[PDB]
Amino acid sequence: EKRLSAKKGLPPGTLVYTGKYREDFEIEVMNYSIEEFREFKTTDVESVLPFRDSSTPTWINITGIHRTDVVQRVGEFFGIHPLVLEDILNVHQRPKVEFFENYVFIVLKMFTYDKNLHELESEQVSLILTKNCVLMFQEKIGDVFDPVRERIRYNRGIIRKKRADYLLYSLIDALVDDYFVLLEKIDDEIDVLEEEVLERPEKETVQRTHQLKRNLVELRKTIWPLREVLSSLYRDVPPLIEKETVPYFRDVYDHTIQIADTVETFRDIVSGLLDVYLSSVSNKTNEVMKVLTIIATIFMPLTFIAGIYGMNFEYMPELRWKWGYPVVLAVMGVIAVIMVVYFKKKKWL
Amino acid sequence: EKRLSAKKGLPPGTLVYTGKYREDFEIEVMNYSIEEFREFKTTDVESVLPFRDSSTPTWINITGIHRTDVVQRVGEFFGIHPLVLEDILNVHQRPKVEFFENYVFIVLKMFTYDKNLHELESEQVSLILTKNCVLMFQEKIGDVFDPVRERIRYNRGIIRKKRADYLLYSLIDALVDDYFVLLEKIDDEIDVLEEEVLERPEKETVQRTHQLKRNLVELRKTIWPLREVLSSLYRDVPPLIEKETVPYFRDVYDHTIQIADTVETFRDIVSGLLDVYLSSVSNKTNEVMKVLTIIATIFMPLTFIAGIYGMNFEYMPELRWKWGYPVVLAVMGVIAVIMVVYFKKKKWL
Amino acid sequence: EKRLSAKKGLPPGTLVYTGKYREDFEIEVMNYSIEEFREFKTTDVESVLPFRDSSTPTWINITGIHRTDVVQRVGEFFGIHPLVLEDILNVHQRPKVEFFENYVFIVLKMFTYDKNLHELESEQVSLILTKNCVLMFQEKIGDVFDPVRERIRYNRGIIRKKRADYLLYSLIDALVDDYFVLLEKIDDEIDVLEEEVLERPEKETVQRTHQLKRNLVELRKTIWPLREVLSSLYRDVPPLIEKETVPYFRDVYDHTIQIADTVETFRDIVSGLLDVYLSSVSNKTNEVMKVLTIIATIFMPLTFIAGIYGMNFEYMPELRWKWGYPVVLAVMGVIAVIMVVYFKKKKWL
Amino acid sequence: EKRLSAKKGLPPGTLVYTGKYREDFEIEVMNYSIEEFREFKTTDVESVLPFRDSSTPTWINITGIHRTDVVQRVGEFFGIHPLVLEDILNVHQRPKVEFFENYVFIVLKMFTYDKNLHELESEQVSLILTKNCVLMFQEKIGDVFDPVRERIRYNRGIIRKKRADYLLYSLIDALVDDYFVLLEKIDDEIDVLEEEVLERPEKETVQRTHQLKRNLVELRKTIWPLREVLSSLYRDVPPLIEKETVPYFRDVYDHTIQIADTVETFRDIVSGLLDVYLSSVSNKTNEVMKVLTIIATIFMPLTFIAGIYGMNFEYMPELRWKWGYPVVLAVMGVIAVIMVVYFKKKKWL
Amino acid sequence: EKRLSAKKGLPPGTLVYTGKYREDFEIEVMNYSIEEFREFKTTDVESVLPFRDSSTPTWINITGIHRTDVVQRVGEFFGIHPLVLEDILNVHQRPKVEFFENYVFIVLKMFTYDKNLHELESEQVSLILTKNCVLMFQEKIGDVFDPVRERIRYNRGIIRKKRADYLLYSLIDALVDDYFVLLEKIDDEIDVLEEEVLERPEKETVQRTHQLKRNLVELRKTIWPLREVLSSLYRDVPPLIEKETVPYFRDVYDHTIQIADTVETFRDIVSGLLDVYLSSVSNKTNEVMKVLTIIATIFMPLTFIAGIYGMNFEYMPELRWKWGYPVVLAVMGVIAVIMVVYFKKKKWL
Ligand SMILES: [Mg+2]
Ligand SMILES: [Mg+2]
Ligand SMILES: [Mg+2]
Ligand SMILES: [Mg+2]
Ligand SMILES: [Mg+2]
Ligand SMILES: [Mg+2]
Ligand SMILES: [Mg+2]
Ligand SMILES: [Mg+2]
Ligand SMILES: [Mg+2]
Ligand SMILES: [Mg+2]
Ligand SMILES: [Mg+2]
Ligand SMILES: [Mg+2]
Ligand SMILES: [Mg+2]
Repeated sequence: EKRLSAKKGLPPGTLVYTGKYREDFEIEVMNYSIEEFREFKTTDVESVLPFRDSSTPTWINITGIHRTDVVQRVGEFFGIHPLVLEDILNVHQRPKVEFFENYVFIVLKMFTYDKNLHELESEQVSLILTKNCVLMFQEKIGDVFDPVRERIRYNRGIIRKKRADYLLYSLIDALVDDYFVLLEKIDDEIDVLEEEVLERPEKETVQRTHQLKRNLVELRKTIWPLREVLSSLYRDVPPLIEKETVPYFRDVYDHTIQIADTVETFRDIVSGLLDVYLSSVSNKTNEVMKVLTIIATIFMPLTFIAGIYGMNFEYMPELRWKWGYPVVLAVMGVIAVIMVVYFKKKKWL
Repeated sequence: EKRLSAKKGLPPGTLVYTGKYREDFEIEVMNYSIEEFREFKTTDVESVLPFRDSSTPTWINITGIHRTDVVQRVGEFFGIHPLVLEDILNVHQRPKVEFFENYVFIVLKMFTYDKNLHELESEQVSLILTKNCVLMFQEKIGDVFDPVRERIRYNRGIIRKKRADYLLYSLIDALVDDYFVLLEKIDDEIDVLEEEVLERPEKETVQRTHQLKRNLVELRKTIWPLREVLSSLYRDVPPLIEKETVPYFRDVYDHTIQIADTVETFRDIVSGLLDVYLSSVSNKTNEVMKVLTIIATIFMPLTFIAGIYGMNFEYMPELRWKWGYPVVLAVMGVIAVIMVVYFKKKKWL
Repeated sequence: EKRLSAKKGLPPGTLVYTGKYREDFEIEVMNYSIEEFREFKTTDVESVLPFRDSSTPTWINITGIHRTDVVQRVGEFFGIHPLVLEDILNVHQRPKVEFFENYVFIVLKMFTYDKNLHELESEQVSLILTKNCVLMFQEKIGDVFDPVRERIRYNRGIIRKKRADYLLYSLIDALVDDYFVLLEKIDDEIDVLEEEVLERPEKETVQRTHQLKRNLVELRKTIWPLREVLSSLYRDVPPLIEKETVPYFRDVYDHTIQIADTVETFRDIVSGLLDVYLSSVSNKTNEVMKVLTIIATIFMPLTFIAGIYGMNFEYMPELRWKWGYPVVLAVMGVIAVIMVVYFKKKKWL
Repeated sequence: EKRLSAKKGLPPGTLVYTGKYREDFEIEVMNYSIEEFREFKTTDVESVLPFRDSSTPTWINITGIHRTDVVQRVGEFFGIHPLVLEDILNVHQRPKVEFFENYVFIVLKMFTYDKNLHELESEQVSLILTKNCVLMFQEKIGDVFDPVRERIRYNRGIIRKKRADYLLYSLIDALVDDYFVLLEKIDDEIDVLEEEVLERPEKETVQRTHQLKRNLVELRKTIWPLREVLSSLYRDVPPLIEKETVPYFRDVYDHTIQIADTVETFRDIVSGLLDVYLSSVSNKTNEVMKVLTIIATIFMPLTFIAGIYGMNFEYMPELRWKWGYPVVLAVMGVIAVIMVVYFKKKKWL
Repeated sequence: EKRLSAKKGLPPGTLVYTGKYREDFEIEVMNYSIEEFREFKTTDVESVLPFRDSSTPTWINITGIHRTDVVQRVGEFFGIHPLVLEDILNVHQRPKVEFFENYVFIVLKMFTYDKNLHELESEQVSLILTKNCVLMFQEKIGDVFDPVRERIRYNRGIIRKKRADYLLYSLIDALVDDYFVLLEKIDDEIDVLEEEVLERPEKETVQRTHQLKRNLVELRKTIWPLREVLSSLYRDVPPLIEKETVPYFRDVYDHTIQIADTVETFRDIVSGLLDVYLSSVSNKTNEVMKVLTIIATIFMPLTFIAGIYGMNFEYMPELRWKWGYPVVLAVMGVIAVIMVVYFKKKKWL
């Protein structure tokens, strides 16, 4: 509900945060070299500026992108094009890669699937690589870049050795890796839903299926173009070093394909999943139909026979018929049996 | 209904307005430069002519395109090809871009979705960029170019600084932006329809679904080729300046993709939406089936038992059977219970 | 039925008319220049021959192509390849364009949809452009080229000025224009069928849908490759003048795309149209189910109660129970009400 | 059933016939020139060898390809690659074209649809064109190359004039032509099945549909890649003469497209054909539902009324009510009528 | 269940076995030349090292890839890139081909379908070709490379003559051949399932269909990209000899296409297979509906007639009507007959 993407009647240079989360704000900077390590959390937009010309690869984090003054001030000092800055403040946008002679701009989307409930939230994560610096813009607190920090903080891996271009890889690779966790959560919900559809189905089950299907399509709407997002990098990378950045992006490019294939795999399953429900229900009804019919067929005629001898008349042959009462109960028994014999037959005649 | 696109048995140079709205007519001209601003509304076709050679970027609006004399007179003075003029008067046509050495011709479509009713009207908007002049042809009064006027009128943005080629961007960008508003209106109708399908469904609901689906397909029929319309510009723009016009068209080209993706996203949802209805109805019927059966199964046999003792005979063992009347009422109670015990079982047997 | 396309066990040079209409035969020739106009109807195959070297653009019509002797004699004198002549006499063939150094061969298909009945007939129209001459081969009398004749006969348009290559455009454009008329006829049938499916559905409705769907697919089978047919011309035209023929073919090429899009638009509608019928029927059945159940549930138990006091016994407490007859009628009233109160509930439980 | 394609755990040079027909064996050779004609049937593999260097175009037929000794001996003397020979003995393989400097290898599939039964048999036909010689390998006796023989035997057509490369055309064209006969047989079965689905449907009808659909898909599995098979030839033909072989292959290449389009046309029809059956059945059930309900609604209440006066009591107001017996029969008549008046209403309420 | 692919928060150089089988470990080496043959089974990682520079083509087998120490030690000595080694230990990955100047890395997947149960296990098989050496990494004991060993062990075929590059072919060809065996197993299950759906359907049948469909999609998820896997080799092979390796890969490349076509063929069948079940069930219900209705229609009115004469009144015309009891039994007979005459009619009215 709500969250309407409009920004209508506005010039392209307009800077407006269209997101849900304008609650909190934070800036974090992690500068590093093979020798040293440093990091701090400030709300000052001025302190992060002189790091632009820093030779050492610097990782800049900006949370609470709702602050337009910060975005503009940062973009102006880095010479970032207004439209690029505008795309950042627009939380409703398809992930992409826009190459520039000065920098590289990339839009990405984080995801979080709720437990004991069916909902998929999405926080847009934009990043910019220029010189030795890498920006990162988010909405709320929390990310998947925590182990990236640790590997830098604890000097764990080659991430300390190589530059910010390889850091860019690590940041992307960390996010792409998170999608696998998301898929497994969704894959569980499918298996749970599959069971509910196959056996013991009930009300609201159809609703859950529609929820899953709709959420699954929206998921592909993000992941599917994300393939081209990484496909663009793998075959271009003009400022990035070919000797290092290229073969690593390849593995990430391999991941997003497997992820996209995994998503499309689910859509095919969920699509035919609803028909499975419909097939089961009709089968249940068909079973119930058999039950109702074999009853009404072995009583209604026998009920009618009782109604015959139930109706009073001036002339009744039963008084002249010895042992009529038992044989009437007996002849109905034969009728009851032969119908059952007539039943257990070959249906679909 | 009606609005049949025929114009059969006519030479290609024929100028005929095939639209619904021939009611009113208006011409508006907005000339501007970084120094000054001017605009007026006249019905004279002669007054707008000398603006052709105006160095300042001039925005020409022509409403009520039903007037063929105006279209021809304008096209002749601008040296516009007859077929191009013919395409304008044809309101039933797929949006496109036809490049020429003198000018650039673009067909576009406005939309308006009705509230408390399901209908999608479409007004074709054609425009031509030549020299420093930009034409715009419409059917009826009203447009999405009002903020474009204001930004020029109030000197708000870079639109005053740059030329008509950037104005072309602003005009297109203003229209493309309107589609987002249209989608949100439709997205609401889906959510409303989804609820009606999922819970408390009734008559005419299916009709609304068919209305939405049909209107949604027609929507894609316009938006889908509009992608190529802007894709053509982004990779060509021969007369337009590359230093400015190109990177701005890119953002618009990014918008139409997201819009087209948003539309196709809906089609997948609406497609399986009808099966959700069918799945629910069969489930309801299956529920009703269970109700009817468990009733007829616990009465018809007991009804038959009553018919037995209801039928009169010469020999009745009930008179020789002490307390037969209560035990008959009692033995039927056991039958009633064990069936319910037989019920609440595992269905789909 | 019938109309089997076989011609099996035959050499490629075989000339056999495989069409339904061998009834009548006619040859018409319309030669013209910017100065003069001439036309006549003869059955002589010799009189049309010397027009081959005529400098003036000549339009040759040959109706009743069943005459193999005429086709061969014409093809031989024009140096037309046997296979091309063979393709002409084959009425069952997909429309195409085969370029040659001497001429250009094009297969096209006319259509006529019947009113008050569902059927689509198709007459193959082949044409050949060589030098200043343009051939046209048909099956039966009647065509859409009547206004083409009039525009030439009355000197109406530029068709008199330009050559046979532009006449080729006019001939094609006249035929492509006819498809719009066909679509509108079909579009009406859809709207009529949609109404019948949405409201007041009955028997044979499904048959009409299957008829429409099947006829619609066959329609696309012709129109869809016809796109490439005109796409081939627009990007090649080796003998045709680029200064004139090319930009006009473009408009026709734009038409066939809109037509093909219009057809595919219908297929998507007709596809889900059948499910709408199925959805409505099940809803009707579900409604009928509710009616039947709420009846059997408020009578069968009350019927059983009557059967209790209907059954005769030696001991009846009713004689010792004052006002039993009214209170039995009263207690059943409560049962009848509470079930209705139990009804009007939330279904799909 | 059976016919399992395995040949597992075998080197690529293994020569094993995997077909069903190893019953009979035959070799036929038809050598010809514009002057003379000769043919004979021998079982000798040695007699066919010296024809390799024959200047005259020679047509070699080998039936009963189960004989591995013949295949190897022929392949060795012609210098044919082992894998090519292996592909021949493999009857389960997708049709293709493998170009070589010495020869051209083509896999093709014959078909035969049974009457009064639903089954599609397929015999793989492989052929090799080298020098002036053309090989042809089959499984069983019988083919579509009989008129090809006759046209050569009777010197009927240009097939006698041109070389084996044109003979290759004739052989292929003869086979491609056979598919049209196959389609017409299948097209009849569809029309017959359509009628059975539309009107008077019964048991086993669904089975026939599943048989047709499955057989239709397998048909496309052969014809669809056969398009590329001929598409490969039309755009390559390195050893074949361009002045003759190319334009003739074009017509065949046009045929296979029309055939493939005809097949895909059927799949779309057969797909929605099953839903037509389902739509009809539900409509029948809905009709039966109406019948059952309008009965139970006009009797069960009236039956209950009879049960009221059927139940015996100490106090009966009927004895004090004059003409009660007729008016009870009368008041039930009103109830019976008003329900029918209540019926014939607007359903789907 | 389980087998979650995560490895989150880890540097790219991390070596972790993500497979199910860490149970057993084995290394086997088969070195060979046209003169000699040798093989042995050791657990020593050092003994396999000096074979790297061996001129003779050497086949190295490593089972139980869970041992990370072996993988790293082998990769380091061969100069294998860490990411390549990482991909090996990742059992959840899409098959691919990554070319390098030193070697060629290929991921492949073995399969085993269970009998009397529906499940598809998959063991990833990775291999590396460098110099004259070919590595092969597996999870558990058992493979399809047994006949490959035998053909080498018994000097059976050309596999002994040619080098490891041709051995690479044999290894791949042996695996690709196994898929045919897998398909035949699945094809049987389809035919068995088809029968169960067409005739004598029951509970759990739908579940089996959903199992087959889901397993079939996952099967394509592996085989479909495997086409491009071999398509990459066939058109590149930089270190492999063109004179031998290329034409053999072609046959394998032809196999994987036929396999992929065979899989997609099944998906189309299985898709419409569920609707066949739904169509049959509704037909059964429709049959049961007819049975129930024709009963309730020929008794309920006759039951009501009995209730009339069953109801007691002060005035009964039956005593004044001679032979009323028989004629009541007679008039009901007429009603019973005419309804049956009314039945056996044209349904779907
Ligand atoms: Mg904007
Ligand atoms: Mg990897
Ligand atoms: Mg026109
Ligand atoms: Mg933007
Ligand atoms: Mg022919
Ligand atoms: Mg036009
Ligand atoms: Mg082999
Ligand atoms: Mg032909
Ligand atoms: Mg990693
Ligand atoms: Mg092979
Ligand atoms: Mg369906
Ligand atoms: Mg009674
Ligand atoms: Mg009684």
